[PDB]
Amino acid sequence: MRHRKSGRQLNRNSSHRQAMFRNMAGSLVRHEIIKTTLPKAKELRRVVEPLITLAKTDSVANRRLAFARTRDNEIVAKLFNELGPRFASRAGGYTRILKCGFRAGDNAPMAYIELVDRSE
Amino acid sequence: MIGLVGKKVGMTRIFTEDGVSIPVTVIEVEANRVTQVKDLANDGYRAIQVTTGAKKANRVTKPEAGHFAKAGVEAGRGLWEFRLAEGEEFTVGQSISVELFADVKKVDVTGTSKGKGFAGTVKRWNFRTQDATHGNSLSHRVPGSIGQNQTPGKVFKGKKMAGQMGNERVTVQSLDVVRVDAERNLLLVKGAVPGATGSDLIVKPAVKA
Amino acid sequence: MIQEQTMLNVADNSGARRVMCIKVLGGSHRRYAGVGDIIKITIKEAIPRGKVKKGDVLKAVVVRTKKGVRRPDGSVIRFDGNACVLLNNNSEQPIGTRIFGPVTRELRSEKFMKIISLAPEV
Amino acid sequence: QGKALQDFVIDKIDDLKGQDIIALDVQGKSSITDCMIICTGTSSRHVMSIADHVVQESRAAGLLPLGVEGENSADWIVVDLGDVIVHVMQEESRRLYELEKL
Amino acid sequence: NIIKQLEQEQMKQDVPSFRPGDTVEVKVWVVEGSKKRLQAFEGVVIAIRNRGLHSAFTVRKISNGEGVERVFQTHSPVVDSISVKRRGAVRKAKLYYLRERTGKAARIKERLN
Amino acid sequence: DENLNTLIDYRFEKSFRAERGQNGASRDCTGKRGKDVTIKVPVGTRVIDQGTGETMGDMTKHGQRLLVAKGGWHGLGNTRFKSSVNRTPRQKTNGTPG
Amino acid sequence: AVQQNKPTRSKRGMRRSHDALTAVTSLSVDKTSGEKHLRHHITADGYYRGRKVIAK
RNA sequence: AGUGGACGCAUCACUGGUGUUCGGGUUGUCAUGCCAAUGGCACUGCCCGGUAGCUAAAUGCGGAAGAGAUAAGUGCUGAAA
RNA sequence: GGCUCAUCACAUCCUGGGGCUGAAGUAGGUCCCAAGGGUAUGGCUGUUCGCCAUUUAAAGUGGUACGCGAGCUGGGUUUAG
RNA sequence: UCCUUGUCGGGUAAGUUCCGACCUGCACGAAUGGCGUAAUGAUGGCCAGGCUGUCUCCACCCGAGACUCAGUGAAAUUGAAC
RNA sequence: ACAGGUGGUCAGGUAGAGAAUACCAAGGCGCUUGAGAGAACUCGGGUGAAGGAACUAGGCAAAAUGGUGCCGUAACUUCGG
Repeated sequence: MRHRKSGRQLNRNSSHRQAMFRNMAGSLVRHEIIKTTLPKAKELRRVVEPLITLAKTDSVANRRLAFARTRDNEIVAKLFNELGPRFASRAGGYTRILKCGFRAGDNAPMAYIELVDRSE
Repeated sequence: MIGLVGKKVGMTRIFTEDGVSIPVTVIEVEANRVTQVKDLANDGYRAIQVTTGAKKANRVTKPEAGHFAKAGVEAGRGLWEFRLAEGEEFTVGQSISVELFADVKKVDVTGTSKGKGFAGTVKRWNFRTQDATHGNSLSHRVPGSIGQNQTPGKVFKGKKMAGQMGNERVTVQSLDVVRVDAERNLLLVKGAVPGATGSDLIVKPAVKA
Repeated sequence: MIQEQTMLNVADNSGARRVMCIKVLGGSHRRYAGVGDIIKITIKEAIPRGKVKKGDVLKAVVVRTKKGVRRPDGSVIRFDGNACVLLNNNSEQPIGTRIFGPVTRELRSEKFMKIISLAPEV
Repeated sequence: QGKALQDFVIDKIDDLKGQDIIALDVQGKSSITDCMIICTGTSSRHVMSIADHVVQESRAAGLLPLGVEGENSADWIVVDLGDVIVHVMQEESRRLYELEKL
Repeated sequence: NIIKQLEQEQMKQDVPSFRPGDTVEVKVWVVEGSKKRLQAFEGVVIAIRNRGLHSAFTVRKISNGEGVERVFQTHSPVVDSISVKRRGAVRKAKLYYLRERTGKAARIKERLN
Repeated sequence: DENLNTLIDYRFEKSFRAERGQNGASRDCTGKRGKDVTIKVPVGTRVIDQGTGETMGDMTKHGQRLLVAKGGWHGLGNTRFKSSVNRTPRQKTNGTPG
Repeated sequence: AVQQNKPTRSKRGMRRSHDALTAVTSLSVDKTSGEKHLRHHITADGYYRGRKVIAK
């Protein structure tokens, strides 16, 4: 009945949600900018930033834990190398959400969720 | 007799020397400062209006700011009163703390219970459902009949039907107080009180003998 | 938490081995039997040489419930298997001679000290 | 209050023809009572009547009895004095139960 | 926070730590008659729930062929002294599996350190 | 009853009418059995029947019940008699007198 | 659950009285470009907060 | 003066249920080059637990006392007489 | 007929009050006032009804087109074998 | 098989069902076959052991609808309706 | 551009008795509306304290056993079961 409950389900089961967020975080890191709907971006911060915090300390154990998520060697390699040192002086708030109107296909509210600086 | 307005913090218990668990409810009560006094001459009934807590200056509207400025007290999170008991006199700006509950030994707690949303018949009026098998089709938790046949031709007022449970101002009576301490502004009362943590509660001495 | 047609164990040497409570006492729409109650049981399994015979319906006192009864300090007395002690019909005196297994102390409030006087465990 | 109460019990139990009195010590074997007193009554009405005497005397001694069992059956009746429990019950049923081994 | 100030003022600060799965001796006060006496209680703990002043632990034995399960609260005046007799070695926080299999074939081992 | 000693309440009301068995009803609704009226008598009474004027029972022990009037037997409706030989079952049997 | 009569003009029209659209009336001008956009929404050309955001 | 049965109200502090968003054990297989270590699928793959929330079987309260006019009834003074 | 939902009347089952009592006290019998509340679970048969067992202070009597299938059930009556 | 819920016993505490004995065969009866019959049966009835949310008594959780928004867009019925 | 029906041929690895079953190879697809809100209620499921058929016409549905090798297997019987 959702009192003090957190985390939407997006009309998908746990397996689809985990698989989506597995690819959701990877698409963010690879391009440093990602454009999805507003509710999707909200749960994105719940998963992508914890991965970034795991990348602040470079260790074999942490990298395996970071590799366990996003199931992608490119993303874990990109972390712990520059994503760590860039944000080493920052505590939280590793991404921001910018609303960008509504889609012409289904009138869903998209949002540009991106890195703080994107180093571009 | 006058009551108090407090805030719900949580539930705990106090252990006695003989080993008895008394589940208590922690009520946090600030200095209840009187903002207005009403009498027969001006309003026709003896009651005094009181406020509790503090509110951010920007959020205080100008009409509310002037009303608080007239009483000489600062802003409060809400406004309540308690009907007088024919003989008690109070002055605007007098601040009332939890010492008034040191001898009541019985309190009434009033608050808005937690809202359960648009609840079903089973949840609202404790309807027990029908059979889930034995040929039953598309009707398990439905209310069923709603009355008679052609001859009334209508559903009576107040029929037990689907609706929200909770989110209503409700009072639970005859609650035993456990401990009063003004040095922490807390009111320990045995039992369970309506409303969730942080909800504003109205506590008054018990009217029941 | 014992209701009608619930099979319980035996806590006395009357002769019964598998008793089943058949009706719960206390009033209208009595929900369940607690830890100390006057319960009515029927005999399904009993030794052929026992003083009680199979099929006789009579009263009993519940002695052990495996859900537990609430202690005054938020504690429950969990067990493994519900049991009774036999009783007479006209009188509430137990028929059994011995009591088997430990017995909760909350039975004192029910004034059933036949069981409490025996069963030295607890 | 250890030794005083049984002596306060033995003297009153013998006043109303309490035959074959045994002073037991169940300290350690049972964790419900400190000691128990076993005695025999001649008749059912004798057991029932003597039960009133011990309760009335106990109520006049300040202490409040914790429970009685005699109800429409005088074969087995007991009363509570707190630490001390006495067993006023018939000889015929005494052989059925244990004696001096509890 | 204001609730937390009351938390440790009544909480006990002398309770020993015991691994879930140890054999524990516990003394419990009982109110009867005029004075309070101690009940000698022995068993193996099968579950610990250590949360605030209401921290609880579940102990179990086999008595007269009957399994008796008991729950305490660590910070209550009812309990007097808790001691550990034999230290067990299990890798499960909860040991509810002791109910099904018999105690004789489910003897625990020594934690050995 | 050991609570009573006299028979003053018997000359004032002399006829005791046991309730008749309820008649049959439609939809095979069988009647209700007549309730048992109990006459409370002080302990120590003898019973003598007109005609066979002997003593049938002695009232010596309190709390034991005696049966002095055997009840009747319920009748049978057409459902109890439904047949295909008659092709119209409409016969009934009256209840026997008590 | 089927009708019995033909509803009149009002019952149809008065039903839509609450389905009318509401104008946003929340046109905001960016302090850098000066083009209209929603509250807390980026501009059409991609400016927000007055800073040089991606603008793609 | 206490203790119960049903009913309603309120709460998660206690005992528990759920808790496919937390941790762990394990079968078959595929994949990450491989060992190790992980992830997907097989009803959450099958199970052991369990935070928060919700919930009762869990625990707190209510059925009042009292006031005014009364039914049947009991009365006082009291003429018609 | 059963499940679910109930409503109304008192010709009141209990609780409440009183009169007579053929009312020593407890326990009763009859009548009057009183509808605020409650008024059972099981074996048998489709059961309404009813028998029996076991409880309660009680397992009330009726109307409501003998309520309630655009709420459920198809056990009975049940077309086609 | 009108008397049949026939009478008695077993099963359950309680059995108009079921199993076994008594014959008063309205309207059993010997190829429109009679009596038993192992095995077989998505066949009718009854009982026992395990099992369980069938129920006492429901609560929570996971998904598709239900709900809001965007796009498309039906029907039974309709003498007129304040 | 329909959850239906339509004959033949080719028939990989792992575990398996296998053309069942779970994963994968080549190959083909995500089934032509979606984004959210996480209410009653319905459908398909998962789990459950205590009881274990007390619900019902009826264990209807659910729940439960389920494999290999060894020991052992009653009444009856056409000697096969």
